Amino acid sequence: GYRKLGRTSDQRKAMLRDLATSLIISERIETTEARAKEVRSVVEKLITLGKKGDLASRRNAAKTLRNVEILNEDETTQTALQKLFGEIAERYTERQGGYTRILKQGPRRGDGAESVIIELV
Amino acid sequence: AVPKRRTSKTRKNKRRTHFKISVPGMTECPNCGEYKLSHRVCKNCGSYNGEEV
Amino acid sequence: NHKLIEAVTKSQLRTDLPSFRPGDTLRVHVRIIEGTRERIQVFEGVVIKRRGGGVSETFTVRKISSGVGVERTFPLHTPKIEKIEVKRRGKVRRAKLYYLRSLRGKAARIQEI
Amino acid sequence: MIQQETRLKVADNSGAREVLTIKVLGGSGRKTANIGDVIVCTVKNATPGGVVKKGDVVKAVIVRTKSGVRRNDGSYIKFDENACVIIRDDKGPRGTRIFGPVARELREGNFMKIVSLAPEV
Amino acid sequence: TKGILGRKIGMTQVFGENGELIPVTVVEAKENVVLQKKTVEVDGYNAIQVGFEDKKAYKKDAKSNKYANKPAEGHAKKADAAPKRFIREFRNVDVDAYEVGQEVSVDTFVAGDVIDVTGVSKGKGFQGAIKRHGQSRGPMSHGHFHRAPGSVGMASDASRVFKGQKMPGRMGGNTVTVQNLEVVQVDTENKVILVKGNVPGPKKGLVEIRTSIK
RNA sequence: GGUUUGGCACCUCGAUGUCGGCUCAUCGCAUCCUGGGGCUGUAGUCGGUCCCAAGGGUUGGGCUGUUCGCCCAUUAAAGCGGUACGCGAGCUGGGUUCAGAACGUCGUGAGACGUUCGGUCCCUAUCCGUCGUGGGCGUAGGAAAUUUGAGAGGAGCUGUCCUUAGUACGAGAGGACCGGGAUGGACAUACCUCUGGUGUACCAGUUGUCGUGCCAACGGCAUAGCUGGGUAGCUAUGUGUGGACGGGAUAAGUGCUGAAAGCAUCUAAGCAUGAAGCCCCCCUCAAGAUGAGAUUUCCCAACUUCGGUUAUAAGAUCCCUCAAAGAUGAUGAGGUUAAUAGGUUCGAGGUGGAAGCAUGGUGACAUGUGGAGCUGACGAAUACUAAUCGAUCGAAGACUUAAU
Repeated sequence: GYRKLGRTSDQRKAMLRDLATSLIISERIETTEARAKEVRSVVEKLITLGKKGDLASRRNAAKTLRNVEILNEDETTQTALQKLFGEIAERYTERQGGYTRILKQGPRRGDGAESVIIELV
Repeated sequence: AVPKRRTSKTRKNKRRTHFKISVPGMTECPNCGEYKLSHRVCKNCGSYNGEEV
Repeated sequence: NHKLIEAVTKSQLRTDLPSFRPGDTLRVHVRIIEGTRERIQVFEGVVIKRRGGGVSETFTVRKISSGVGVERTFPLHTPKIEKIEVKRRGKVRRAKLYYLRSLRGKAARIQEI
Repeated sequence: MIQQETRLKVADNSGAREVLTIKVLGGSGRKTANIGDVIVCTVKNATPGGVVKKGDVVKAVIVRTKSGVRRNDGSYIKFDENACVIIRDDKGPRGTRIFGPVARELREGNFMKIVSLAPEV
Repeated sequence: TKGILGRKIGMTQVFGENGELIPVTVVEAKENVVLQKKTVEVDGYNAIQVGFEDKKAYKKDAKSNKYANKPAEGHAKKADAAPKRFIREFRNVDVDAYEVGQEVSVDTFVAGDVIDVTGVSKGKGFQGAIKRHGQSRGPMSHGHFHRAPGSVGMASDASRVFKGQKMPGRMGGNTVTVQNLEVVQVDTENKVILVKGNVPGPKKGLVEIRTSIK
């Protein structure tokens, strides 16, 4: 219980795992305000497992990320666990906290939702 | 439960004194030179100017 | 804790006591006032509950007295406990043992180490 | 916490067994009692060969309980069985022996015979 | 005879010397200054006025209530103190206090065992006819009257609701006092009173610890 | 007197739809308890009657649809009545009064008046009323705090035990008044340190079956899959507090002096005393109290003939980061002169020995590296991330008369 979202305590656990593993890939996503005042509390507890680089932590981070596959390493595969411990966990090895930021776009049309852009700093 | 009387035109217009919308709270985006809603980015060319976004 | 509650409650935090964990069979000496003297009465049993919380931590020790089981909970820093000494050490896989409040006589045994 | 129609063992050889509760003696509107108060029991089960027969309004004192009492030092006590002792018209127990550890609270100068018969107190 | 102001910290327990066990409340009392002295010479009653937990001085772009503004700084200039945040006022005292700002000592309640603690309340906000007034509720198996108030009035010989019925609304926040609490242990170098028993407020609250009247 | 059974047929048949108990009240005095007296065929404990007295209190069950009622265990006491025989746009539908069926009985007959088994209880609150909580303007300049209390709410109950005293009074048995102390019952309010409850982004064991290519490790789904513990918060059965003692005027009554009425006489003139009741004392709201109070403190000019303006000052606010506050608005802690949230590094609490490797064994599993690892809400620390740049509202102090 950090903050509920209208999801039924079972969907909210598997919704943040759909925003985290699509933020280490695209490096920025466009979403609503309250879906991105909580995913800054997940992906900053997950680059911390990137700065360790253990065997326990390569397993203990895999239970909050999906298994997707990335193609353009000039035609070389890169699983989203391997994009961390890698080009993500080496960009921030001397910044102690504060990996994300939230940029408010505007209210979206026809729903009135305060859209924001989260992006890795 | 139903109304007992037909509510008049004096009592109707009084009840929507407080039924209105408020001004947006705009600023002047100092690089492009437009209006934008404050603490938000510009929809045109425009920086955040504490962040240059 | 708050570092102002903690700085006032360090004279009332009496430390001369041994260390233990649940699954151990202690031997308490209390100091009752019931009588012409002010006598010291023992109590012997196995420990169930915690030893943490701060200056308010309490343990819990039970025994099978004469058919009917009894329990006693003591504040750990009382002036009424004379001393505490240990009989035997167990292996219980738990932190609080409430399952001995229904087991009879040879199912309420705990092995040694 | 005893009530208005709970059952209790009897812990002596007064010719009785499980007795009910009728009413809790004290003030008016009183709804609970604990160790060392009088009640009005009625015998719902009896040992054949006793001096109290089944269906007979007798008093008692609550001697043990599963709730317990809190003392002056903050020490608690918890038995694992409810029990009482049938008491005569003046304060002294009807039976002869008492088959259990009575509570340490029980006497005040008043029940100076029930604590003089227990195996331990 | 007078009192101090205090910010609630928490609750733990001490032991008595005889073997007892006192649950107690930690109430700290930092810098308290007598800010004026209202007398019957000028218009009114007889009283003094204390302050508590001073603020910062002044700033040009003073944005919020951290810094002291211009009207509440000249008031704390005649009594040559720092600008205090929580200002309250105590009657039925002596004139032992100077009108100029001297500090009110925490060492004046060393055995005074008549204490009224005047907090606010915790302010629950959870409304409702049962939980506010402690009313009963109907049967949750046979009938229907699960949690509700009942008759709000008698019938058509009255044909009104009497002023002062019991209906839902915002519960909690009303100032209450508790009477005849005692003091366990005063302190220096922490400025902490240990007042026996609970006090009416949330943590980081504000209490007013004055000597009882009964 | 207007509660019972009635008498009259005035209001409602284009609806006034009927008994008891739950929920929540509120009023009367013709008083059941407690407070103060007067007689007594009142020795003392208990009682009986009658007068002043409405401040609070007035139990838990069996049998009946029950109204009455009868009984059982208590208790200081288990008061009688009005409010549409209080309350069904708050609940119940057992009952009374629907269609089915059966008995007894009456009827030649269809059917009928005492019992019996079953039998749909509808509605989104416009106005007055009530409980909360915000805008506007007013209090002769504009603002930040602190308060007097006109009036109005809240509270009000009382048991038992020891001592004065086995004294007073009594043939005995029995056994006090007025006082002085301790300790509980029910009710009200506050709080989470203690015993306990919940704790659905916390920790651990375990069944089924798909997935991560496989062994090892883990994710999904089965009420949260089930089971054992559980921090903050929110709570009671838990822990603290309360009704204290006074003061002024009175009722029934007991009085002192005293005439009408040479005496007598509580009264008509004058004076004392007297109750849980009345007005204050204690706790809370309160200057819209248009009779709109009071004390400290802050800001005070450039204009124009526009006789009065336009703006800024002191001060608040939209906007964003939030809670000790919360339906929303409000209150409160903050906005780079920055510790208000998030991360981070340290702990406290919670679980109870992580994975990998090393050793033991045929394997299940066990020991050691290690009070280990993981850890949502509570305590500290450091500007790394977001509270940016900015905007809108807001004074110039009227007149008359006695003082200076």
